[PDB]
Amino acid sequence: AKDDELYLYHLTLKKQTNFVHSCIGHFVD
Amino acid sequence: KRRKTEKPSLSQLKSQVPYPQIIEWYDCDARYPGLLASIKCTKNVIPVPSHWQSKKEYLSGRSLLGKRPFELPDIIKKTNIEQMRSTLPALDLDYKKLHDVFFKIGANWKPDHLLCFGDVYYENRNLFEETNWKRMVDHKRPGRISQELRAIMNLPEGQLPPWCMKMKDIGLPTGYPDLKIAGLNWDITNLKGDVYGKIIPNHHRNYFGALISFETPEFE
Amino acid sequence: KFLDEATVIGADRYGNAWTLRSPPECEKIMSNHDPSELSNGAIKYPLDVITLQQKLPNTYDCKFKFQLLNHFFVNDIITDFHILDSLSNSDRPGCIYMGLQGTVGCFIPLLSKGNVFMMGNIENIMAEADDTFYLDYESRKKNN
Amino acid sequence: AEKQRQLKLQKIYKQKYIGLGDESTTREQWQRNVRNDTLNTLQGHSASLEYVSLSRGDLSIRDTRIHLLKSMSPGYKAYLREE
Amino acid sequence: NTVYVGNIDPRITKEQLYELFIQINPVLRIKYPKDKVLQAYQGYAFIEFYNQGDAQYAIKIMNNTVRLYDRLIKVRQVPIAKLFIKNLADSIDSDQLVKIFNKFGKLIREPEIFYLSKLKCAYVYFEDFEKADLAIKSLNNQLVANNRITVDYAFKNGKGNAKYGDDVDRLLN
Amino acid sequence: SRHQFDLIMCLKQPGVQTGLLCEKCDGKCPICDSYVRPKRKVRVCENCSFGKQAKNCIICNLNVGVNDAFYCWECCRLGKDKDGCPRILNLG
RNA sequence: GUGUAGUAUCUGUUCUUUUCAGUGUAACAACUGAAAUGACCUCGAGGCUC
RNA sequence: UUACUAAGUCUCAUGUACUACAU
Repeated sequence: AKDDELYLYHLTLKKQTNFVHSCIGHFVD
Repeated sequence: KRRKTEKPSLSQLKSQVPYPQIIEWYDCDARYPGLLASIKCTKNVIPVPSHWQSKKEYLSGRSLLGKRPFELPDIIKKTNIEQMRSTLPALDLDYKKLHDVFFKIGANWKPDHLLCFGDVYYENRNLFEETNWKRMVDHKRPGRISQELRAIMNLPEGQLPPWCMKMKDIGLPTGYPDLKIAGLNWDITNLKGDVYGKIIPNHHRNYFGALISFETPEFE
Repeated sequence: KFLDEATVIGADRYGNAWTLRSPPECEKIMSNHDPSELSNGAIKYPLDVITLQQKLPNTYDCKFKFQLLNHFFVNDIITDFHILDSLSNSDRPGCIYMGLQGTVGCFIPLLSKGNVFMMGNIENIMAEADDTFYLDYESRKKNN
Repeated sequence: AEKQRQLKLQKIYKQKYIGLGDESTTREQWQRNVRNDTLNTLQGHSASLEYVSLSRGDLSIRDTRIHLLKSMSPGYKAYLREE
Repeated sequence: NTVYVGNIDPRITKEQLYELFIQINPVLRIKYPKDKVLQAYQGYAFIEFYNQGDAQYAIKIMNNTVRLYDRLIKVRQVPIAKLFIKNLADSIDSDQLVKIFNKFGKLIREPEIFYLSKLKCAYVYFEDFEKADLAIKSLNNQLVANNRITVDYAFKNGKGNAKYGDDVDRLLN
Repeated sequence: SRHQFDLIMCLKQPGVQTGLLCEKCDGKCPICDSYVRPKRKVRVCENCSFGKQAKNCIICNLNVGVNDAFYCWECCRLGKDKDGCPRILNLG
């Protein structure tokens, strides 16, 4: 018997835009 | 004392409950009965297994004496080690064979019984009889009679059951309106073997997940 | 939303993205029977279902249950699901969702198997990959 | 001995994780833990916090967050009543 | 709903009963006892259908039909006023009692004559608490067949309580 | 411990330090005493380190350990990894 | 093929002060305290009994 | 046509396993 078992592939096309945190440092040169 | 005698009646508690039949006499001494009725009677909660209040340590069962030791899942029983090693009162096997039994043969395989959301196993219960039951509701259908029960019934081949005559006067089964039986609503020449009739249905995908191919991992 | 007749998409206030499916025991009954006989009339239910009705009337009141089919957690709160028969002409129909905190993502049903077998193995790799680096970095410290 | 250790670990886990129902716990004590954890997660996830902000319609989101924080203590109901 | 079945050979098994009656109607449940004193079957079963329509149908078509192990299979479908009366005359027949209490109320059963102490007493079953109150009112401490009889409620302590009028009213309804 | 009952643990907020176990106890997940697929190195609070007692085996509390103790992958998922400072204060 | 200490588990057996009150119990159980003596009526029950 | 439940406690005996300990 065919197993239904839906196999879903999750992708984040556009990434979460509500910016909850920030920092002022100088990281890379 | 006063708190023990302060308790409301269980029927007074039933009215607060949307599903009153779950509440029981011992819920009267629930320290928070109005709350416990709401939780216990909430939609998807599964009531505590009732083997509590018994001192038998949950298994004294007489039925436990008569339980079978074990039975191999038939797919594993195909592997033939049953004959190679006698467990009841060396056998060289192939890696491809065993691996394929679990994967190639047994990928789609699943135990037949399992259990459901709220299934809880009480002491006296035995699943096996219910497994043969569910499987039997599957195989056996009206209009067909096995040769064993046919021999016990003493009904020879080609002859209709005795309830076909009383079914001629009384009429078809109220439960099976679509049932057909040879000689009456159904062609007697199609009478064959153990089947004297069959239900004729009057009713006459991919589920978004259709795999359209099945490929198991290969050992080699 | 609906992917199908027998399956449903849903999100949570708390960010779970799940999909449920009606059991084949129910699909056989509704495929083989008319709805008018459900409320009143004769519909023959296996012995277990009724025993679950008198045994557990609160949960089994609706006499069937959704077996969990897919479950997932996206930390956003999904606003809108849409099931697209094709995404830019692609064969596999996808379902794309926009979250409240904002996001758009998709669940692609994988055809065949070794698709999800290879994908599953790659995800298994990347899952503990940090631990594999830590055990290699540990062994090299044992040698040094 | 073993159960006796389970008592000490009951004291430690109760200390760290706050409310853990031991044997007898009043509905007032336990429901308070329920409310505190639910509010805790509503304000804890920036997601659900953003959600409650809009559905409630407050002018700013931190009003909803600090609202939940205040809503954790019981007297905050009477506090709103006194406004 | 549920039907009794009897005259069953212990060699008849559960699957055989199921396969038998599914031919008649759909079978919801089968209780087919298994003796804990003989470790087998005691030869009668109970088949619970999905309704009394299929139940009664199977009662009509199934009764005296199927022959299993040469033995025939059988199928069968599966609170009143009481007055104690003391010091009755020896010449008082039960039918005479029936005649005496019919005028007051309809009798659900026949009187019961018994002897206490020598002392002839009887229990009289009325269908109505109020008609029982009539036979009490008229017949209490009365002389019949030149003998003084006493009419009151029989013990259960005695009938005629407040809840008794309430529920007996309902059983009348 | 999982097996010996009277053994008492520490359960404080772990510090940066890593607990040591002796070669005799080597390979045990300090909670479940499992030998399989260890994951993260144990971390103990500073109160369990200080002087000589830091060198002791966090498991058997007696011998001086060279090796670091790791939690298994079953305890790392059960979260007992992060529960607190594992140590055995009483010898048992 | 033995002895010292000790344990568990069957089975057999049997029903401990009639009551009251408290603890206790999910309710039991169990535990803790005391004690009626006399008279009468109907079929071991019963008493707005004295 | 029989619509599916019994042992418990005590006492004094029998049945059978077992655990430290010594030749």
